[PDB]
Amino acid sequence: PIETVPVKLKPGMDGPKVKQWPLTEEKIKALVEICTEMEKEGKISKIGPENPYNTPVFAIKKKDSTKWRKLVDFRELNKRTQDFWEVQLGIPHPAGLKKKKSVTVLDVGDAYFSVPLDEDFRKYTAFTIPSINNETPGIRYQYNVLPQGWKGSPAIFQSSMTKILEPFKKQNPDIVIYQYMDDLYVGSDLEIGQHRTKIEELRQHLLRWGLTTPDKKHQKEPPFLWMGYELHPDKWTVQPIVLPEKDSWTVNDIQKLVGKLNWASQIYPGIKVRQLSKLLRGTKALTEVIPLTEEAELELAENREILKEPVHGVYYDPSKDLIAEIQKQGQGQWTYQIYQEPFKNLKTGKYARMRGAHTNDVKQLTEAVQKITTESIVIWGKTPKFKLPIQKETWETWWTEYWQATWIPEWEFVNTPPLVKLWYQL
Amino acid sequence: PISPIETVPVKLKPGMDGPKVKQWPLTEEKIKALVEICTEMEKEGKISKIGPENPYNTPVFAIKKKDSTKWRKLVDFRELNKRTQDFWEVQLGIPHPAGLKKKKSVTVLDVGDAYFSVPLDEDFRKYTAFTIPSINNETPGIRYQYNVLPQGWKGSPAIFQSSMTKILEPFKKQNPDIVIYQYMDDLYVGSDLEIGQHRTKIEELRQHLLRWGLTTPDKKHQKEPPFLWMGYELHPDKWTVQPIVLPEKDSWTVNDIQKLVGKLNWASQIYPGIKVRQLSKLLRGTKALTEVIPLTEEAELELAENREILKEPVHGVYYDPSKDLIAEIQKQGQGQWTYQIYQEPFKNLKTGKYARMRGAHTNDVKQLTEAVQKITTESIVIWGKTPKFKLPIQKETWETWWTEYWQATWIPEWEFVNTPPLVKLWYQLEKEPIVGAETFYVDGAANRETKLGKAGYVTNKGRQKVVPLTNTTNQKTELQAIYLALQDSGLEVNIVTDSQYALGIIQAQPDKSESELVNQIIEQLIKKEKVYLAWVPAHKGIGGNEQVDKLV
Ligand SMILES: Cc1cc(C)cc(Oc2c(CSCc3ccco3)c(C)[nH]c(=O)c2I)c1
Ligand SMILES: OC[C@H]1O[C@@](CO)(O[C@H]2O[C@H](CO)[C@@H](O)[C@H](O)[C@H]2O)[C@@H](O)[C@@H]1O
Ligand SMILES: OC[C@H]1O[C@@](CO)(O[C@H]2O[C@H](CO)[C@@H](O)[C@H](O)[C@H]2O)[C@@H](O)[C@@H]1O
Ligand SMILES: [Mn+2]
Repeated sequence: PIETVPVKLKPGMDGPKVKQWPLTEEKIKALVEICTEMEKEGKISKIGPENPYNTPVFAIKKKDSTKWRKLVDFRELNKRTQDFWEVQLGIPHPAGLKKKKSVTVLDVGDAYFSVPLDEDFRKYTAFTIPSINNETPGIRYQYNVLPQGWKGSPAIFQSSMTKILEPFKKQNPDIVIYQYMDDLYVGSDLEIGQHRTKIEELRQHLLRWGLTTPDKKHQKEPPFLWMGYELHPDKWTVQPIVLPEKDSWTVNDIQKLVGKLNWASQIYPGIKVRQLSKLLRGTKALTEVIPLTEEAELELAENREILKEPVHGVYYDPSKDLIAEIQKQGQGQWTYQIYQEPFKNLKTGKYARMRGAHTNDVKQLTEAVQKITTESIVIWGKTPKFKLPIQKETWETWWTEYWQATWIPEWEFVNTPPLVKLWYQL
Repeated sequence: PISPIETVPVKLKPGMDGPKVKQWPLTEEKIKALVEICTEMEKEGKISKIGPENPYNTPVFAIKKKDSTKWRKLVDFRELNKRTQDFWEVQLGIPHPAGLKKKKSVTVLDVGDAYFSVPLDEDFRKYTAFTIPSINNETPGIRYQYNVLPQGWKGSPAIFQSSMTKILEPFKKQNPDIVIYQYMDDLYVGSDLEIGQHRTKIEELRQHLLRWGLTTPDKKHQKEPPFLWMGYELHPDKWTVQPIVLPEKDSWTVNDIQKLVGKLNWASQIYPGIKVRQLSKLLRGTKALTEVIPLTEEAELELAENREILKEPVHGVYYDPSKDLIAEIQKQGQGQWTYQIYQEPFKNLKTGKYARMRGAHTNDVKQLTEAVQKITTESIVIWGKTPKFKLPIQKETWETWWTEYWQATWIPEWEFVNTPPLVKLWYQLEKEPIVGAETFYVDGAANRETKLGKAGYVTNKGRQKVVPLTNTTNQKTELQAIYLALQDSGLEVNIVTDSQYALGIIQAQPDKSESELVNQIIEQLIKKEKVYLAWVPAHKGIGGNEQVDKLV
């Protein structure tokens, strides 16, 4: 018996017909291998010309076992198969998760491969391994089982997940377990050693009683976040707006300051530039040094005060989507703001790695995006839409060179205005 | 033509039904031509007389072939095509010559009756019914239905292709050596075997195709190198574009032009230096295919250069996977770049151009980086890898421009080619205010209805100035006030504006613009020794700024 769950597309919607991006011979050879095996294993099947649908496929590395892995871009299919499964009242995203000392992320995507996919729905999961220089028509396939990356996979497996995790949760009542797509987020306030030990009990539990398989990302090699994918949200900073501390102020310094403070006024109501502007009265050389008045600091220092405590009257609305803007700050540094309505930041932040050996803007941006998305998932339960400060073509050419996640957010390309100044640091 | 290949299942779109288009009777001879054609087809299995039951109908017609003893049946499935399900779209792209690899011998095989050789899904036949009218308004007329892929149906191209692929699958596996390209009803077979052994395999392939209902050419090939293929001419060791011919006209129409550019862009693949900026600039204004267009001085000066280049023939070479890919780019003139990709000195795989500004204002570095991107994408498509770049820019130049640039860019490994004109930054703005430099507070304003304006400045040294402007905009006066300050200052100047717009343009350090005013500002910036540009919130009591705001 093949107990497949009936699935359908959103009303009045047709399957996705997205074009395959041209791929390097290297990535093509990898895909051919991976698919030849999945086929032999019954996970996918070759299809004929009567199937007109298509979803983009990519080849990435989960950071180097020198293994390759297929990454299907089901962003389009997800939007037509599901913002309606039972997408709003099962187990939504838990709130204590972002307060835990440790949250470990484990990939349970391999479970799905056991469950057969609904017959009438398969057609919609078709993809194409491209050919070089159009020499031959691409190799076409469709799925016979729940695919990793499709948003219906976790939903259909849900019942089975909650069933396997039951015993484990029944004995560890102080461990929050939140699932998002192909991943499980396990958080606790234990000590690193206990926390890690406890994750290991979970792995082995899935393995033996799931006969499900979570990969063993053994612990750290380089100094920071390596075992499963070990986060520590209770230690997540906020990058507040900072106003320079001054020795000697020049007309030009105060002008810049007044501009930044003025801009800030659209967020912090208490900010005032009255006693600060008075020092500019007259048309002076930008160099001219000027002593801060007595009422100045009584205003300036008062501003630094307001600009410390993130604003309020900002609540997360689940019907609206999150938007993340990132700005290149130079020196391997990057700032970002997650929001839903302009000038209502739910969060602000920074990301930086400049002088290991190997890094470039695209790689940096690529990691920043995955970092923001993960924090985003942990804090709100969804991935945001990114406004990337890079050129469409460039991003499309290289993002898969450093992508490691199993999910892919929405993104658009923008041209940052000189407000990087109003967000930069030190 | 009797293929035993399993059929591909077909369906009409959801809810729709077969087509019921009435046949409007015709000529005495035309009906007779059909009956004779269809009787011969019936004998061959291609079609079958259907019962009085119910097949729908599609209009039939018959034409004089471009030879007069034989006529041609012709079905207009337009209606069936509309009710038929979508299929996986057949290869819209085409293999590019510079991507093919060197082959000792290449044979071209034409499949005959391609479509009529592949069976049609049994259940779908009924919708292909048609009827040849009667003696003349008397007898009912004969009803026929297709049993094979009809010459004008929607699913024929894709189903044929897929069937061909399946038929070739076993052969290509018993000959990992032979390479076969499928394109429509043609098959290009190549190999690095001895002419006698090659001719051997070809005959094999042929017999294989034949045992699957596919007939190939008799002299084993009506293949005579060089092959004229899709606007290309392929020789055993080189390739070129087919004879390019530019028409000389007195009155050019929108249509005349578009056709010119199109041909020019096609020459661009292998003829270095082709340009089409001006001829194109002069094009899409509006879309009259027939609205005569007056040839611009530049457009004719450009067309002239193109003619000269096309005078001497050029050729491209084939790909050698062993050797690697190299791309070289050289600046031309005014947002125009040309490039060539090669493996060996003096042997081009292909060439190309990049003339896209991506904005009102830009600079060489940013355009150079984009050209690199277009080439990279093309290289991946044609060869499956990225080439090593040789660019007219030194590491310092590019290094500087991006550490400062607010956007994220990237370039595969590259090498500096010292062969002017070299790409460079013509001016850099100070990152801090100058000390013994007069500070200019500038402002511009315009009437949104009268479109009259003002531009001026007030400096710390006590100088003031205002200049009247006509038919202008708020944003335009803002740039003009800056231009004004630059004109009245020394080799070093501090400028303060309240215009984010003018800030954004200049802070982007452009060396060329579609704006006349911006190019003048740029000329001034180059003259200057040190320029520091600053911004302040308008109408906020900033001394300097308030005084000048009231002035203008
Ligand atoms: C009409 C045509 C189109 C294409 C896309 C390839 C082809 O034959 C080829 C050719 C070129 S065809 C001309 C030729 C090759 C040798 C002698 O004459 C090359 C270089 N390499 C190959 O692998 C094959 I197959 C023939
Ligand atoms: O990368 C941009 C490019 O990707 C496509 C698919 O080829 O669309 C994807 O990315 C969009 C922006 O994030 C999504 O809206 C869409 O869901 C996803 O398929 C192109 O449409 C787009 O130009
Ligand atoms: O290594 C390439 C080197 O050779 C030159 C001539 O000295 O270029 C030749 O070959 C190119 C393509 O193979 C042609 O586009 C070029 O016109 C031809 O002179 C140098 O230009 C180049 O540095
Ligand atoms: Mn102004």
